[PDB]
Parts: sequence; structure tokens; C-alpha cells
Amino acid sequence: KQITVLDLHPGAGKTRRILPQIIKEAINRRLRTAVLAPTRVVAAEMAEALRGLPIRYQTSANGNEIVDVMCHATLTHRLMSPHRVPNYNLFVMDEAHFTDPASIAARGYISTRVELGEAAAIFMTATPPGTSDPFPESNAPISDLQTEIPDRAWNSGYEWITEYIGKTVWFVPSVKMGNEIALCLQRAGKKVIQLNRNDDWDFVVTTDISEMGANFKASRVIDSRKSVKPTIITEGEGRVILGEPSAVTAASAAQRRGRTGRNPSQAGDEYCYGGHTNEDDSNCAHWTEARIMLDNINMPNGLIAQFYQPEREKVYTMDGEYRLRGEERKNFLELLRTADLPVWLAYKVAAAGVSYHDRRWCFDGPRTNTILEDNNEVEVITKLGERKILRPRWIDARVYSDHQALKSFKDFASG
Repeated sequence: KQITVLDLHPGAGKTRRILPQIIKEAINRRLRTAVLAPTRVVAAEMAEALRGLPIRYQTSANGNEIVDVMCHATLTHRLMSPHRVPNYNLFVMDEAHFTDPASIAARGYISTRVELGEAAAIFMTATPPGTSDPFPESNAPISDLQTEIPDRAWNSGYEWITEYIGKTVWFVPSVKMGNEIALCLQRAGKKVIQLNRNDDWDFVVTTDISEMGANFKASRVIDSRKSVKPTIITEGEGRVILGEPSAVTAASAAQRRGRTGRNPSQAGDEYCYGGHTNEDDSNCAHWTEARIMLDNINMPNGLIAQFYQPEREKVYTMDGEYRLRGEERKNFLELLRTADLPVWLAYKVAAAGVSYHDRRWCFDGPRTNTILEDNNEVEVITKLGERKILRPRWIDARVYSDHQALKSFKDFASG
């Protein structure tokens, strides 16, 4: 009948205490449950916590077993595929604030099904999509201090950063600015861990809390309040850039501040941020990619799934705009898992009528679409073929912008 939101503020007792109780009572009522988690870590956190109950933990390809434990991306990938889906009665989502394309899509699927009367849902999150309060309430008091935060290294000044004793989580605008800041701290004789994709330490430097960061005591969060995020350009034929670090959503800032001030015994925890938040996200590729996914989901009675209401003002297309029909849906799916291509790109490709094996498109593009390795056109040798420079018909900054990523796109254009 309804979608329920547990605004359970930070403090890692959610999986520990409450989850098994929800599921435990979800089993006596004989309800078909899907438990949805945003990462492998968390979905393995949920394994360790649900010891003793009937559970099918799945990566997913009557009897007694009635609940499933899976990643958001697993649900959507099955929903998109032409294979059966369990008719769930209950959906329970952990960290329902994730703006990953699949998680926005899965959140929409569920939202349509509750509105259809088909099921019930529990969303778990500190910062429910819709909310824009950067300073949420929490267990322990947090000291909020806006001061200037270095974007790079620094010789002297910011004497507060290093003079401080304790442990610190630094959220940095980008992965490359991480390196610098990190080295800088190391030179000051500070023990630092970088994490992008041991115990005795002073600093953790993060791109985002999605990777790692689970139950690790710190006393200070240094927050640059920026992050790099893929954007779509309208004109051209479509394009995705990975642009200069921009302002984060307040919900996103909330989640970072969330790392500190959750231990009632420790009262002098603090949060130093520089820069304000920005709610305008419309231009972020992730929404469009989410919409492409839900468009390509088959639903009862011929309907197209709508977005979760709070998130409906982010997409400008209407429903079924990105629908793929026939052999196209197949090529699309092929390029998602096997090829490991971003949803935008896979769609662009598949929708144009090209096939999973026709690697031509990565070469017959305009002069301006030439991918630069250092600042030089890349050489890629094909299957005993020619010397053709990489020049794709569609540019998506994701597939080369990161050094490991380029090799695999190279390995993709090869065969």
C-alpha cells in the first residue's frame, strides 16, 4: 500500500540490529521479499548479520525459501533481461539514497509497483531522496566550521590540519588532487590511506564513501564539498565529459559529515567544510542512464515504470522515449555486462542499429573525436589488421579518462 522510509540517522547498528527483525517478521507473514543493497561490501555485511535465517544470497543467474539478498544492479539487470522475475510482495532497500543509475532505476521499479498495489517497500537511509538538509541530527554533537580547505599541497598555513591529533577523513574533489594532498601529508610525517576503487593511521583520503568506509572510528571530517561527476552535453549528437570538480548535493554532504559524531562517548568531534552545496543535478549523466534502464524494463499490462516521485523532476524525457525493441535490447545488454560499457554509450551504440561484434564505430568518427593518450592519438592494432587511430562515433569520457579504463576500451576495439 505504502512506501515506508526509515530516516535512521548514521550509526552502523542498522544492519546489526533492525534488519534481521524486519526480515524475521517478513518470513512469518509469508511475504516474498527482496533485500536490496548498494555494494558488495554492504551485501556481504548483510550476510554476516543474517546468520541463522532462510535466505538466498544471490548474484543471480514453491518450497520454503522466500527472501533474496542482492545488489541493486542485480535486480535491474534481471528486470531488463527477458527472463522471469520473482513477484515480490516486499522490497527492502538499504542506503536508498544512492544515485547510481541502477539504484535510481530499481527505486523506480519498486515505486511503480507500490503505486500499482502489487507490493510494499521499506527504504532505509539517513538522507531520503527529496531531502536537502546538509546538517542532519546525529548521536554525538558535531562542531561545524567553515574554513578554507587546500585543493593541492601546501608548505605552511592550514597549521590546523596537521597540528591536530587523532584520526581524520578527508573527502577530496578528485582522485588526482587526492595524490597531492596525500603526499603532502606523508611529508609532514602523517600515516595516510588512499582509497578509490592495516590499522594505525592518521588520515583517510577518499573520492567518495561508496568504496570502503564501514565501521572505522575517526574524529574529524575535512570536506572539500566537491566531486567530479559525468555530465551530458545536449548538442552535437550527445557526449559525456568528466569535468572540473563541482559542488555536491547537500544530501551528499550530509552523508560525508555522517562519518563523524556517532559515538556518544566522544563529544568533541568536528566537521570542517569549504564551499556551499548545489542541488541542480539534472545535467548529470546518471539520471538519464537511470531513465534508459527503466524505459527498457518490461512491466505488467504494457506500462512504463515511472521514477520515484522525489526524483521525477530530474529527467525531461517522457516515458518510453528510450525504449529498445527487438535485437536492439540484446545488443544493449551485451555491451553492458560483457563489454562493461557505461549505460549511455551502450544505448547510443545499440540504438543506432549496430551489433555487438561490429567494432567499426570506434574509428569512423570526426577529427575532433580523436582520443588523446598523453596528447597523442592512440595506436590500436586489430586482429592482424591495420594501424587505425581510435576515433569513436560517440564520445563518453568514462572509457578512457582513467588509465586502467583506456586499456580495456583498447582491448575492446581490438577484439
